[PDB]
Amino acid sequence: VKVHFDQAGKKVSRRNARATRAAKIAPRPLDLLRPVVRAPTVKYNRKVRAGRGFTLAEVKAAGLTAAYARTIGIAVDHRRQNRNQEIFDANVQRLKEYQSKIIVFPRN
Amino acid sequence: KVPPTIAQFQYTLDRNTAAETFKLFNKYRPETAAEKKERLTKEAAAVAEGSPKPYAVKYGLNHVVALIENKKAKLVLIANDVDPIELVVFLPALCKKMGVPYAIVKGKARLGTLVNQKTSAVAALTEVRAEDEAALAKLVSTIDANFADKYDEVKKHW
Amino acid sequence: MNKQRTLSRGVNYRHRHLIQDLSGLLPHSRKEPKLDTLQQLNEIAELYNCNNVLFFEARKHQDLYLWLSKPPNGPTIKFYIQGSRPVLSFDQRFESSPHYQLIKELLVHNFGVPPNARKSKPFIDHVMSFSIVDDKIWVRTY
Amino acid sequence: KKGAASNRTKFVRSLVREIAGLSPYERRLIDLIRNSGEKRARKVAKKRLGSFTRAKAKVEEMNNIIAASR
Amino acid sequence: PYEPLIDWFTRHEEV
Amino acid sequence: GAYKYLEELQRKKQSDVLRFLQRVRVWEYRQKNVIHRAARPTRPDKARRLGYKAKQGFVIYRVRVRRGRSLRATAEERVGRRAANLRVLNSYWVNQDSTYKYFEVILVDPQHKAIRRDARYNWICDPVHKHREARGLTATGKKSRGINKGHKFNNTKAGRRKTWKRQNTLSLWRYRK
RNA sequence: GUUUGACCUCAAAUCAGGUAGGAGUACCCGCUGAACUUAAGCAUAUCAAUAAGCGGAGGAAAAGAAACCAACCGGGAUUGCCUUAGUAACGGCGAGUGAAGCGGCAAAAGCUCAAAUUUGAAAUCUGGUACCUUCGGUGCCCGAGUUGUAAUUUGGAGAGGG
RNA sequence: AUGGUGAA
Repeated sequence: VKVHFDQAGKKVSRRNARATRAAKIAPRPLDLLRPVVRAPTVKYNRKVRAGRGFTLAEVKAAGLTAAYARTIGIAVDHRRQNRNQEIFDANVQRLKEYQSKIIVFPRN
Repeated sequence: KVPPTIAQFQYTLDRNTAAETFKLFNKYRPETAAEKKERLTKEAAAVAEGSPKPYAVKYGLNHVVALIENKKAKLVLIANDVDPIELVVFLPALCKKMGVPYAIVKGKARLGTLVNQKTSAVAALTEVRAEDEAALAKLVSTIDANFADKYDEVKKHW
Repeated sequence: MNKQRTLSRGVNYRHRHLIQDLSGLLPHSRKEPKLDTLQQLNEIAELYNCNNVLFFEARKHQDLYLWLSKPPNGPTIKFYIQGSRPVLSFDQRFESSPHYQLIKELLVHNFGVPPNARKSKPFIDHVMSFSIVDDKIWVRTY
Repeated sequence: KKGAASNRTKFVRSLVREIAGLSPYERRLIDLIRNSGEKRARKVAKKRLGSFTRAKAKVEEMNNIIAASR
Repeated sequence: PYEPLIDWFTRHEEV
Repeated sequence: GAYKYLEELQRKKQSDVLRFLQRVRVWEYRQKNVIHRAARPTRPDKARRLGYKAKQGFVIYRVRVRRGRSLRATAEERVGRRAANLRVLNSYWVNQDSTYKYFEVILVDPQHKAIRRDARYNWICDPVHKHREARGLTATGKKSRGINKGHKFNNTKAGRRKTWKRQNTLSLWRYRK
């Protein structure tokens, strides 16, 4: 039988690891931007949730190369295609706001 | 007995024609490692203190096959004792379809001696100087009658 | 005198045993490997001089459809149905409208083994209770 | 994407067809085609192959080879 | 079983 | 490249041309020992696409097993047992016999400096890959284990033995539901 | 030419440069693998795809970037938990057996080959020797390699040119 | 039942 006695210990360890990761990842928020997307189903069609990463079309619309986008923490999807125009527009607006919000140190 | 595609070998360039081909090929020995190294060192020394493409035979199997199907190669040599026979079964038919003349020569070891390599299994020439262009053309013309016309029934002899 | 000939991926023991002895009960129908989709199946009869052909379809991972139609220009219908000479029963409902009258006429040479076929036996051994009772097309045989 | 013809590959396959001759089962199939009809040839191929579409494609290939032979 | 090969394809030289 | 021609020829394994080669090679193997080191692969095109490099350290071995567990996995295990220091990467069928079957397995020497200093293949030197054939991690082994994407392998997609404990184990949280 | 040389195959060396046996074994990756025991019964159902038996690794292992899941206005690596759900589904439909998408959370790095001729220069690498600033740096030699070492590249394409 | 021991 398995008992999750380590629940509190596991949570503490996860928090400690997350805090430690900030030591090497202090300048950036330790996470990649997740696009807003619609879950595939009939029941949950009305609901909207985050996705893995922006499509190639969205990245191109945002005005930056896919390779550069990854280095700035922008997630890119290998096979995610864009079908809904409204979702693409929302993702483009989010990317534009993000880019306007970034401060990037020079390659000293 | 062997299939019709096999036994297409064992019919190869004769001693006289093979000797002539080797003599012509011996005039285009590619620069060896030592020769290239010494030439490059001399060039660097001249540069520190302050010519057209080098014609040579083509022998790499991949390079030779790439030259074939493009009509660039003017002559091709095929080794008959290739252990993986599958590597060479299609070369004669492919050359015939492309119309590129070829001559089979006995001995992969003998073939490799002309390129300073133990074995190459293939050899071909594309570029040729004017002094040797006529000789190459004459050899190609002679090879036609020597081989293609003498073995028009090669499909037989299972 | 009377002569006639006739003909999805992945099935476990139950589906394999479902259509198990239909070939032995309908010798005029051959047993051949499955072929997924449909029009080309109509031309298979040419290779066997057959005048009737049956083709299968699979849908929803749970339903199996048995199509019946004459190859050249025959009508087609389907339903989700769950060596001795047979004898076929009938029902009065099969002669009320064309939708069943035509099926009844087709069955006579689409299901009944010809009396003079290659494997047609002389003697009968079982009876079929073919009927459309309760609007269904599933019947029990003994 | 789709399997483009890739003319180079088509030529290579055509050359390999002549280089490899015909398999003994292929030899039997062509012999029956020339003497027993495509109707029986297709059935023989299906018995010696899987789906009927593959047998039909093989029979068409044999017919094309025979036509090109003369 | 034992018949000569055919040059149906190699007959025509590539252009 | 000529490798396309070799692949096309290998497609027509049933061609009468290849039958003579098959007979000659199977006879030679029958005259030869059951297991021996091959000077060079008989199917370089097949070996190259499987990740074979002509550089030093890529040893090729020939293994013969009785016809009638997967034969390829058994042959890989046998060659690994014999060639303990070598690491089994992949194998390909080259010939068959009425009673015997022949598979060619390509091996890489982890201790060879040519592989240790090569980033493209130094990963094999990791201790986790020791006796990779014994764990069924090869192409034949992975297929034999039913490890593939999709719900068609839900019984063994992530490992039947591993998933059995997960699905047949009682889990109780601190705050019982 | 009755000699001689190129190779290819395999041996010989208490020759140099190298690795494996075993132990441990809770967990991991595979093979073989039963019975007491149960519904009223043992071939499916169930102890059990278990213990024992055999082979190989690490501090975690396997798996991991789809020939995936779905049918919606679509999601877009693998893995663990809750839920989906004791549901779909299986079983003298009973006794009993027993899944998965979607949703939420933990963490999200994706990559490298075969398949196109460098051909206007095997330019690649191991080993030996001689030096240094020694988990390595360089002159020279041999060997490996042309049956392929060197520019990108795994479809989000890519390459030759302007 | 599985794994083992030695012997008129």
